[PDB]
Amino acid sequence: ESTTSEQSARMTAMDNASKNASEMIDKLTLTFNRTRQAVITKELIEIISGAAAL
Amino acid sequence: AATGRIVAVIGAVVDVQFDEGLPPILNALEVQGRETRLVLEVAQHLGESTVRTIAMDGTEGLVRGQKVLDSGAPIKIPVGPETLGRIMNVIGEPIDERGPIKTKQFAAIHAEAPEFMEMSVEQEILVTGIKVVDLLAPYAKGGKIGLFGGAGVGKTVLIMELINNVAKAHGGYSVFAGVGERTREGNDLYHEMIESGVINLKDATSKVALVYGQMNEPPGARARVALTGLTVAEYFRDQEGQDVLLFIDNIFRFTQAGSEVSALLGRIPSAVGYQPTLATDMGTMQERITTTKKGSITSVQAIYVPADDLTDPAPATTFAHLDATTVLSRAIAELGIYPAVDPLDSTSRIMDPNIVGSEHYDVARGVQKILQDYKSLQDIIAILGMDELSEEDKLTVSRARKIQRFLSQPFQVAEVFTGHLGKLVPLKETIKGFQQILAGEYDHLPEQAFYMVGPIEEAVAKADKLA
Amino acid sequence: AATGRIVAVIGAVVDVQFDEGLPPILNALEVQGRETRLVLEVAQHLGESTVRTIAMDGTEGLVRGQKVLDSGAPIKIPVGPETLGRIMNVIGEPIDERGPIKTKQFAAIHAEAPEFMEMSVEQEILVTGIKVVDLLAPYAKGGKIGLFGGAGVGKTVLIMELINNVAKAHGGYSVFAGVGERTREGNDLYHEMIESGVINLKDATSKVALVYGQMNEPPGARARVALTGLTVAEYFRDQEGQDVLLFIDNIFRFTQAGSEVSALLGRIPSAVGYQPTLATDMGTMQERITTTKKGSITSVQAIYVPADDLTDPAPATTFAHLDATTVLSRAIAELGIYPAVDPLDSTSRIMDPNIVGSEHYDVARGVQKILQDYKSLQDIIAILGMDELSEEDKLTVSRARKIQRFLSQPFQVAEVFTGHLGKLVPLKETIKGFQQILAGEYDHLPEQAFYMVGPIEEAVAKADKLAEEH
Amino acid sequence: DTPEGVRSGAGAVRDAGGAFGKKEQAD
Amino acid sequence: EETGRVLSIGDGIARVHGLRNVQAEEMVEFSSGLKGMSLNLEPDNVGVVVFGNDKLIKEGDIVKRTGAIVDVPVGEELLGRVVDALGNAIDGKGPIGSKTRRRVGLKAPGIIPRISVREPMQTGIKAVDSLVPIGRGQRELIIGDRQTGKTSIAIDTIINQKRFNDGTDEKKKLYCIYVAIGQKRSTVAQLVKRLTDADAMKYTIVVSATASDAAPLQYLAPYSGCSMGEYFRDNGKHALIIYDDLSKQAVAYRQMSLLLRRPPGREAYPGDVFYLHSRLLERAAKMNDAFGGGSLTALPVIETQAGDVSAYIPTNVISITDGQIFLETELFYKGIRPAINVGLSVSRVGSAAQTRAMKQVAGTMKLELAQYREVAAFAQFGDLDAATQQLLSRGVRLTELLKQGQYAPMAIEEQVAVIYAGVRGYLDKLEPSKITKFENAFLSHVISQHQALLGKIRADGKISEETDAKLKEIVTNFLAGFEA
Amino acid sequence: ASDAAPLQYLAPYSGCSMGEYFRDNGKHALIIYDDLSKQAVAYRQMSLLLRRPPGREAYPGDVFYLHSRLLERAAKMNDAFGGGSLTALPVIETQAGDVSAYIPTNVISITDGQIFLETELFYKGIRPAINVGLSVSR
Amino acid sequence: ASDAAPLQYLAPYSGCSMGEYFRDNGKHALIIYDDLSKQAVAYRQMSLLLRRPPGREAYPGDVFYLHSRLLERAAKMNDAFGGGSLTALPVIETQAGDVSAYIPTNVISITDGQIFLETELFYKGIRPAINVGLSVSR
Ligand SMILES: Nc1ncnc2c1ncn2[C@@H]1O[C@H](COP(=O)(O)OP(=O)(O)OP(=O)(O)O)[C@@H](O)[C@H]1O
Ligand SMILES: Nc1ncnc2c1ncn2[C@@H]1O[C@H](COP(=O)(O)OP(=O)(O)O)[C@@H](O)[C@H]1O
Ligand SMILES: Nc1ncnc2c1ncn2[C@@H]1O[C@H](COP(=O)(O)OP(=O)(O)O)[C@@H](O)[C@H]1O
Ligand SMILES: [Mg+2]
Ligand SMILES: [Mg+2]
Ligand SMILES: [Mg+2]
Repeated sequence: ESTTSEQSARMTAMDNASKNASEMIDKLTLTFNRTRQAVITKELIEIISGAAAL
Repeated sequence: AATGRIVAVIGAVVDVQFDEGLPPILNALEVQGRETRLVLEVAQHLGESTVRTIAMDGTEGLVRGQKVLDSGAPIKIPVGPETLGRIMNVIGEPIDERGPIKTKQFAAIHAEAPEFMEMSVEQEILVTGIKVVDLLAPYAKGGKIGLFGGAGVGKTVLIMELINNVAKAHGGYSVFAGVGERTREGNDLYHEMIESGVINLKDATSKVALVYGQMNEPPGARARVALTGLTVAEYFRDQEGQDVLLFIDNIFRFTQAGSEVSALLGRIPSAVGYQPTLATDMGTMQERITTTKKGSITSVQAIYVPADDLTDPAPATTFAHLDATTVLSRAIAELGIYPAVDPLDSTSRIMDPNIVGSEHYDVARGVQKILQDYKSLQDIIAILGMDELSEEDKLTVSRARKIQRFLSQPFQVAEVFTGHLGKLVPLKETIKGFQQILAGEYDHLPEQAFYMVGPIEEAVAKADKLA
Repeated sequence: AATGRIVAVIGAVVDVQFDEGLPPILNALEVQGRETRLVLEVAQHLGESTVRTIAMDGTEGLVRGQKVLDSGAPIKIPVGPETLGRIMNVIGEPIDERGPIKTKQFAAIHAEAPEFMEMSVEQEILVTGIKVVDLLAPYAKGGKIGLFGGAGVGKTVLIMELINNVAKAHGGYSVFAGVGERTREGNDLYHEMIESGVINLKDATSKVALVYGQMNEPPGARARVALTGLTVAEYFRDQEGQDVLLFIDNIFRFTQAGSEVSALLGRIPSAVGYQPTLATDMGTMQERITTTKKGSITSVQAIYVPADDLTDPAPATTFAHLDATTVLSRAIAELGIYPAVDPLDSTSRIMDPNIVGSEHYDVARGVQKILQDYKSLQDIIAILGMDELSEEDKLTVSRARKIQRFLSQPFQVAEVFTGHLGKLVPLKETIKGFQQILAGEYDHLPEQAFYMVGPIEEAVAKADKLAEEH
Repeated sequence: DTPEGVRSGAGAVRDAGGAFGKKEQAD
Repeated sequence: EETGRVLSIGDGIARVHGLRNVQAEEMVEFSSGLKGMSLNLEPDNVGVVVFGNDKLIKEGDIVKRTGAIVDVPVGEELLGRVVDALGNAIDGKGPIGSKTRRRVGLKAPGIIPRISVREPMQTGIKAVDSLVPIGRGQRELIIGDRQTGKTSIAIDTIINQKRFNDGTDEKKKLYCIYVAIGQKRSTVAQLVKRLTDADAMKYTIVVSATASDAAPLQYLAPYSGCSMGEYFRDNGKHALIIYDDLSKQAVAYRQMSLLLRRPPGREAYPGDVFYLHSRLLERAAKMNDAFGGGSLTALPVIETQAGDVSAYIPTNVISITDGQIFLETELFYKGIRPAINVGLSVSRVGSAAQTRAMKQVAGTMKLELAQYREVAAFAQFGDLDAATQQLLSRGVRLTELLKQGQYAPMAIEEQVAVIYAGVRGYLDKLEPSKITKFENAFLSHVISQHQALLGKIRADGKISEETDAKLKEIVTNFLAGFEA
Repeated sequence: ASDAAPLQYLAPYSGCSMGEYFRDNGKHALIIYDDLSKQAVAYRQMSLLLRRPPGREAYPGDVFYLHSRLLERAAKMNDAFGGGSLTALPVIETQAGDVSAYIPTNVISITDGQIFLETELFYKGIRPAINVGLSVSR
Repeated sequence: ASDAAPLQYLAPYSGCSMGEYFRDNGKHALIIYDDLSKQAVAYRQMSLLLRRPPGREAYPGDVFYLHSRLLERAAKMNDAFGGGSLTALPVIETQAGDVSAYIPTNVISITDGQIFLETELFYKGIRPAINVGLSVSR
């Protein structure tokens, strides 16, 4: 009885951990996209500012 | 004094060429021929007998060639006791339709900062009745206080709470400077103060002066209204020798206005896009807002952080000019904890065991420690589950959550929002309650019982109520 | 000679107008009237017979209209056997306070690169004695070695250890080019070589020449000290048919100095912020530092990795110019393994079973593979637990940890830091020890026994000491 | 799948330096 | 006096027309009395940065050459005086009686004039003086976030210098210089108040360039202070300088350069920010005996937003400095105060720049703390008393030992005593939350009763076997009698 | 969208002034600036083509004023001024629920409330997809 | 590297033109543009020093055109045109597997498939390090 309960609980817990990881990676991917676009924009702005100052 | 013809009009930057006698920088140039006074502030001596100026009102209708007359002095505002109870604009004109402000003396908007030998070193604790502030980040009397927060996080609610809890009892005068905020907020505050009696429209018992530079104003005006409120506060600090409470709203707007005009002032943009003189102009403004040996000014300045980002140059630079810093966080507001003060980010300079007291210091540090440990365990919780933690760790998590809930406090200005009556908690009760929570006396109580309560007695009463 | 006048002094970029014939680019201009010697190297022919010049020293005191002469040649440095044991500046001035450097031959810092038909195709092996380098990323005699690393990771200590192990043994002369480094380290190296005997202040048997431009120097000076040092090395390669060892510290400073002056020179910034002429200038410098058919130059160059980002343009470009690369990882240094060579990032062109031998290649690849598998296993560990892995997984983890510990080798130059005596491991012993650990013959020994040891004989001996002290 | 998507590698847990990496290190 | 006419005066930048004999980097005097520095010598105009408010300056003003490259009044008459970037006293105690002026932009000592770091630069902080020792002539970076305690570390070192300054030998005497860059006047005043209540002002020169002060002044302040320290360094005396907020100097350079129309680069910081910080820190050196044997120690402070030490200016300054003291907010709010991340904090030993007595306990303390850090990072306890629980208990004991209060520098012998008490295992039985009480009580007991022991430790510089036996007796006896 | 960027820039102000008639004349009006985000994009285009230094997200620094001056005109005038109203319902389109972006936070800092609509609820069939937790009205 | 930037810029075109001879005369040819990224760097250096307006990563806007007018010359001509072929094997060095960078994106878009190599596989025993999943052939 204990072994079956333990295995079922382990399966459920690992599934829940996977779900939590999925939510976290979704949020982190959104953050990553925003940051990447920001980096590209920032380097563009720096280069433009350098060009205009000349 | 001297008449100059407008040569160029770009946005709020007006290029005026004076035939003779170039007005000195930071002088007030008055445009002739406009229905309402449009004052231009000399910003740069471009050369060829031409001065570039920043407008303090709309530039619509200006024509190339229109005459501008120098005033010979920087923008001056009515200053004195008569200002109390009156609403003023950037240039000092009364905007309360109550009549002209008949002050005996007029002071200049721009002035030098108090010198090093005039600074004061006294530090006392200004109890605000707010648990988070009074315990973790006590506010100093006569010190510069900053409320950092993003969009819709509780900055103006908190500053209203500070006005209600402190300004009403304050024996001295006060000045509320509205820079770049919604006008309806000003109208509410004006009528609210009238009802409370702080602004009396019958006799000169008013204790608060209002200067407003709301977001409807052009960028040039929003970059100087804070200086106007600072000047009217300075008069009370020095000439009258009376303690003042300078409440300013969104000082960030002062910097933002500078960025908008910096582009038109012909300056190479700095990082992000702000003006290259951000640190210098911000310091020039902030350094004047300081307690001196003549008088004390307790400055409560709300500082908006763009995109809830504190690494932005504007909020980042403001940190150095504040004794006590309160950082509201959107995530804390998302969880429901109001006020959204970040327990581990807000700091203060009077949080010294020889100043605030050993007991208070120990309690605050312990609360911060347990919350920090909970933050350190957040990742393990979020993935594995609280089950995969030590029973000791579960105790830290359980206690920390109770502390986070107890940090929340119903606010008097938030009664009309939440429906719960505000609870002004004395400092001693906050310290004792957090002692009790840290020790474990109220571990049996549910964590929900600690949410939106006053003293810990209300928490236990709510816990019993949750039957 | 066509005496010019200063028309502008902005930063280190000084513009001179020549009424008479304009000096060609890269020629050295001497400012007249200054108490010391200020050399301006022509960078651009702006026009109207005006040359934009980068100063090789401080620009303070310059006044518009000051007369500037033209040397007529690119910056010429005293070069020859008499530079050995002497410290010289970018403009080839003795800075050791030992009198003038009396060399009968003068050479310009700027010169063309060796031709394609002059390139040598041989690939030998240089046994430094470091277990990580010799096994995983063997250095080659004459090849261009690169010590990639961040700040405080071990670049300077490693290069000094390489000087101690190789340069001292090597009969041929050596040149050290301190490009944009701490002045304290320069003095430390100078004094250390004096007592070590590499530099003899009394006799004339010194075997290492020193060219130093520290970070105290202006940006212009820090961009040509490498050229001066490599010019000295080239003299020790072409004029004298000898093998030379060029040790340069923080070549990155060569690229960085250009970034500090490109904006004033008038160039639109390139990505991140480096000068648009990054790769071209870096190649112009690096191609000169090669082993021609006339002579060999084994060059060890330390490369600072800005913010530990190898993708940064400055370290990224230098990767193509180096035969053998050794990347120092901060994470390994945090673990304590010194040297902090990254076993799975360091590469060498001579890592070829035809060249290093089948056994050497097999052992090295096995070490790298087992460390990769350990990296894979760590992710499993974080969730499952160490007491949940299979016995094969536990065995792999144990062996990988033992190998990682055995990679660490105490250095003689690091005796002051670690406290352990320095050790030098022969290549055969390194291969044998790592092969034994891979086989598992020393699985019974604790991991601690393999940390900060020399050969596996020291490794097993240490274990016995711990048991005696158990 | 599509190469553009961020791809993880072996050792990322420890390379992050977060709580899970520290747990693996100590364990 | 070859003079010029101000064509344009804007935001502190004056494009003066004339001054055909003006030197680059030379101070010039305006009609109003404001002084400026010529930086951008152009073919037709001279870009001058005013050292003050530019409102007084107007187009058509006459700018007169001072005739000298910008220099600062230098000497020992500035000790105890709060001065500005130009050496003008702002303490209101009277004119400074300096007879010597030294250029703010002098070159650093070369390879030869320097010798290996030998003397220990005690800070009074247990963690600094034990795990990241700083020697005289070594540039150590106090890097960290906002409100982390970098200024606290610097001021604590300043106060610690008193016990040597009030002595007799001039070798140990270390005059201090605090350069405040960007800090508000109230903060600077509070620092001065702390120094003058601990009687440390007598040996300190507080150069102040507050936010109100102009960007050129803030940019010049570090070089001014460095020259003032160079006075002591080149006369055989030993000096210490703290460039508080060198990052604020970087923003001042950015403003000055951009307003001078110099093109921007990374984060708009001018490309020569690396040189800006390099030429300043390189001056700090330990002179050899022939050059007087003096030393100048530099402790620059850098604020890192969100703890990103990979940012541009932090990396630039990190590369320059010999070692870095990392202050982390998480440690501060976890109770480790000072919040020195001893794992990541690194400091070159300064070629044995730590006293032998300190070394003896510090080596074992460092090894034990490293092992404790490696093993106790889980908080998920399962069961190995002999191996782990023994180690982690000792680690907790040593961490509590390292914890120290503010404005209370400890003498090196007292640090040796407490670190001895903790490292010998004598405090392993002591309660982890009572370790601090034991530290305070034991410190007091030693200082009062066994002051001779402290004197012997200090005089010898090394804990011999006999002194070790005495320490054994003292610690055992007090530990037994610690809890009544 | 086919219309020029200057036209898209002026459109909100043109609409507001028309409602200002009702507000000033003792009448109540409702102005809906749908897609103010696109007005921000048009203003960014105008500024960048005017070589104005871009800020965060390439938006010009005066983008906050662009929306503030428009939204502030919406007000409930008192009895002495006719007692009119100009209730305003601006619309801002977030990307992947980025309510912390420049234009979203700017408009939130101006408006007296927000009604947050969620794509999760919209796909889950809860229409209208009003997030009551985040929706607030001053 | 010692060769001036224009030479590095023209090298791929010269090699392709040399290859076209075989393709245009009924002979099959293969060209390997090793480090096409370095050619883009040389073109960027030329363009920026020529003051041509910059773009993302300072690469001139026409860098996509620079690479396209080179890789498209690779073709399999029909029987009427000789039936020759000019196979192209460009090489692009990604930085930390950044296949979304400017030059990688351009070259990936132009090419008819890629052969992705991963350093992880190279040190995992998989030599060659061809990642079968990412590698594709149109
Ligand atoms: N040893 C210490 N133990 C406990 N608290 C300390 C200690 N040292 C300093 N503090 C407290 O930490 C806080 C910040 O210290 P400090 O003023 O040195 O920070 P900072 O990083 O220099 O600040 P800023 O960003 O204002 O320059 C203050 O409240 C101070 O009292
Ligand atoms: N202490 C509080 N209790 C309840 N609700 C609050 C509290 N503080 C803020 N809020 C809610 O969050 C919003 C914060 O916005 P507000 O403070 O008015 O402007 P801002 O925070 O943008 O300066 C408020 O409108 C209010 O609805
Ligand atoms: N065996 C070792 N190899 C390298 N560094 C070591 C070793 N032992 C200790 N260290 C520490 O690592 C540091 C490496 O720094 P260093 O090489 O001088 O600067 P960088 O890493 O920037 O070249 C040394 O200062 C030293 O304190
Ligand atoms: Mg608000
Ligand atoms: Mg080094
Ligand atoms: Mg500080």
